[PDB]
Amino acid sequence: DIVWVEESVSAITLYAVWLPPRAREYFHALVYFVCRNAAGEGRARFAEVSVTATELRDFYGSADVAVVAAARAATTPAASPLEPLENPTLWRALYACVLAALERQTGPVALFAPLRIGSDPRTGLVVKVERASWGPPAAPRAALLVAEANIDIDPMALAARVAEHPDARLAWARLAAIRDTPQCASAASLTVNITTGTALFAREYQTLAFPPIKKEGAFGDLVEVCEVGLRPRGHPQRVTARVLLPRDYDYFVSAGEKFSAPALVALFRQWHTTVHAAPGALAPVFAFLGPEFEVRGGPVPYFAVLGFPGWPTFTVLVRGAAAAYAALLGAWPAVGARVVLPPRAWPGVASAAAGCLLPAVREAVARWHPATKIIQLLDPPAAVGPVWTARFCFPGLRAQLLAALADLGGSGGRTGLARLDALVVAAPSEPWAGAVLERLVPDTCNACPALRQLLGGVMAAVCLQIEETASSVKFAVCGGDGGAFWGVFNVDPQDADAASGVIEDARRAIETAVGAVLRANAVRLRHPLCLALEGVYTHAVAWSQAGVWFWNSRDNTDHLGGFPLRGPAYTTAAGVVRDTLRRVLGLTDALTARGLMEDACDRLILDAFNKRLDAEYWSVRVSPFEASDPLPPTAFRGGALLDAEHYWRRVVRVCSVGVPVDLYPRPLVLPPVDCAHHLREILREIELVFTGVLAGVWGEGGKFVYPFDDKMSFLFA
Amino acid sequence: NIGEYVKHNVTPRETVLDGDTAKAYLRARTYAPGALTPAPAYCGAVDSATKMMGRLADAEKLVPRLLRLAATEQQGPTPPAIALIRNAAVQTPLPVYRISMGQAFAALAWDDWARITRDARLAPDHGALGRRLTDRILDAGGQMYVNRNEIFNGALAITNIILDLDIVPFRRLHEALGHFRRGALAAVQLLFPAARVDPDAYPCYFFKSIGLRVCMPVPAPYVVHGSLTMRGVARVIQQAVLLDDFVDTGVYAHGHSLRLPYFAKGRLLPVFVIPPACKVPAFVAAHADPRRFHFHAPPTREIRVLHSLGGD
Repeated sequence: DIVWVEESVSAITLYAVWLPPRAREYFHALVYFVCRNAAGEGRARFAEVSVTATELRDFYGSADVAVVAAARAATTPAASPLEPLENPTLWRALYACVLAALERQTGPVALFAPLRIGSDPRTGLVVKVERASWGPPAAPRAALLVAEANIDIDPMALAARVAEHPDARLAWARLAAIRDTPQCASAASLTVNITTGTALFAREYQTLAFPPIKKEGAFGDLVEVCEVGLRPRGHPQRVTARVLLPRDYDYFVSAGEKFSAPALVALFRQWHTTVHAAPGALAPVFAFLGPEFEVRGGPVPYFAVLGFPGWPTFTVLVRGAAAAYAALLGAWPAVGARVVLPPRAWPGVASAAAGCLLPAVREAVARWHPATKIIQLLDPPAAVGPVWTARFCFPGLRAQLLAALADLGGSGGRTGLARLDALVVAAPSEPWAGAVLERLVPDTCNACPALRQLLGGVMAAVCLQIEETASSVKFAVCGGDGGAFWGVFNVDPQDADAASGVIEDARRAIETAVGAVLRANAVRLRHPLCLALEGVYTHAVAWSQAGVWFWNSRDNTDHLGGFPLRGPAYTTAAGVVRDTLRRVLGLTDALTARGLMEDACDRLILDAFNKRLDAEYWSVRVSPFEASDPLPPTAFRGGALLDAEHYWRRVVRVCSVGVPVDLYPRPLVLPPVDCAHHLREILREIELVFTGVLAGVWGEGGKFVYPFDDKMSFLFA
Repeated sequence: NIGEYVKHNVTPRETVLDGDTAKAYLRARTYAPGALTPAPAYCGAVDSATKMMGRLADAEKLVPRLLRLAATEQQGPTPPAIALIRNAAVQTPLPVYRISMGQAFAALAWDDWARITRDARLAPDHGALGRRLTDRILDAGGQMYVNRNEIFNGALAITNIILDLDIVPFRRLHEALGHFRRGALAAVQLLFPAARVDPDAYPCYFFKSIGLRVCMPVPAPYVVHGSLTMRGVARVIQQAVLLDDFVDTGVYAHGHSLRLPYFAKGRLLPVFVIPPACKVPAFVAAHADPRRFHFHAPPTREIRVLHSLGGD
């Protein structure tokens, strides 16, 4: 006898993790559901799931992780620490393993979706969840979060943390320092305002361990303190879980630039200590993940709640964040590619996908190498025109093929595949899905290189069929990769209706041929291929592998690719490169082209003199992977601004020494910026572009060099 | 010939800044307009070497958010970096001055130039008029007001050709200065081709303490950038003068100082050599404006910066 209710799970959270008596290979997890009925009144549910050592290792990617390690990692949240940055992989693996075990041992769960939930009154835990037949869900309600905390880390502590790891992002140094001496969070200041649809909650704190200076609202109108007695099976006694059940909201929302992670860690740490100071209950897990918990950081901002409080929070686009939360069970971006398969399960699937392919593409996968030429490209520098040039894309093809080949190798445990398939189907219509896949596919292929190999081989097959059909549909593929490729036609450059007809016929022919080939290789697709014509052009110039510029001499539209865009200065440089290429190719020898190119460079440098003191303008973004010149401890005194540093470091050169513009308050006061250095880099890029254009349109071996030392260096030095 | 020596020994290098860019260049590469103008009293940072190092330390405590004195140049709606001066209304670029006591340094936004030039200001043909007008003429702050040496800022443009000459009756001296004037303006017409220098009306300001200082405006529309360019201008004017009837180039360098007119070690006082075609009270009065004295004083559309005179 199990009692069933029509509910909807607003959030799935991790409450307890332990190991039952005389257990050495399997642990147990007590998982807290924030649920909501049709009326939206919140209720609290619990489930208990079991994970074996093999599942944990499979979700971890290696055999290093031990069950005893997860046990001590989850007992250690007495909430004063910040444990998940001791081993972020451990916590991602544990979260993904618990969610997989929950879907496997209790039912197909779905956030914000109608479910029928059945619990065992004797034990109190939820015993089985199924997909509800009918019922409109409650509307996911948001609350607006503003949290700002002043935390006093000694700058030399950050200096030492960065000195141990020279490429450490300073948000990670901030969090590592807070982990070293947690009292910094207790004796810090904090202002928090939480606005729901009902009332306003607000607290202002001088020492976050002392009573508030400013109060506005009660703490019992945001949430509800619930005590639920459970009887986890195989364990001696009844245990009580004390939880916070958010009234009339399901997730927080935090702004982008104002977001601070230690602020919310300190706030939730004080909430945890206040709520769980009363004895006679269980202390939840206190775990948070984000880009800021890795030394090298992480590109996409987020921070995922694993434990207390029990509900999401979005560092934002709000609709897309909610959709990505719902469609992925909230494990993304927290778990990474683990939201599809455990990494240790990717080899076999790849093998299976290889085994099901036709022998030719089998060998293509077997031999695949990144640099291997596949089709008859244009061998830059080259120029085409006046012709009819077209650009084509298979929008989202890599994600499509990954989903298809995963379902092909499914003979190697598939709810992750269903999530990936729904993402693939959703990409043609809502862009959050495509944005997710842009990060998900590379991460998946980083999980296993055999996947790179398989997917590149199938891409090679696609390229081969594109060339084959191009031969027969009046098309010569001049460049591209296979999911996006450009080429030229043999049609009269003067008849435009005939042109458009030929573009359309070629598009249909190529789409049909690629679809047929993928189908013959048994690679079935979740939504049928669409071949998008990105644009029609009349001239094209290629100077590098990905450096290409397209011009349409009849409506004056361009497209530029391969030009770095690592600052506003490079944006302006791209703009002038496209303007000057418009003029140069409208000039239809090399002498006049060089005259126009040097005029463009001179005008660029004058306009750059008009911005000779703009730090943000001349700052370039350096990634955690390029070398970066350090700076004296002065940047280490930035304070809260150090936390909004997880991937990119904007750096200027002043008079030459680097300055992380973003690490200091405003207004900045600096020596004059070394505009000579920045303009030299920018002009090196521009000379690559111009040299390619000259060698393509006129075959001149004389490269474009713009003399800077002579002629317009005096303005700065 | 002077034409041949210019044609064979200087490599003119000029860049024509236009409109907004030229105005920005003048304002960011030449002293602020208020720095020139006489003021009721001096605002600045004036002290010996040691105490100046201390003040610089305090400023470098205040900015994180001994060539650095000349380097401390800036912009600002908010006050500049040099505002070390402790006054908000400062404008950069500033004059920076060397003083003897012990060596002292001043970074000044304003000064009482009236009191500096007041003891040496006045209320036939040209030569007789010049001879007659010429005949008719401690702490850091005080010893500032006794002598001052302008420090060359390699980061600012040059608007005045300023020659230090180290060379007798006074008749010979004055006649030689007139011939010097003709030779120097021949040189200036050669070096500065786009400008209409009238050889007998273009101001040369002569200051005598034998030691002379000659001061000419750079002809419109040029400014001169670079220590080497000014050294070349000096070499050309020396050659032009030595190839006309008569009977120092190391001063142009970043950080090098040059004694200003109306200051002692003998005090430099005007020696009026009126141009043959002037139309003369203004010439006499202008012998007292500091904008004829400093390398980097603001000039009085297109601006052709001459930034190189190459040559082995």
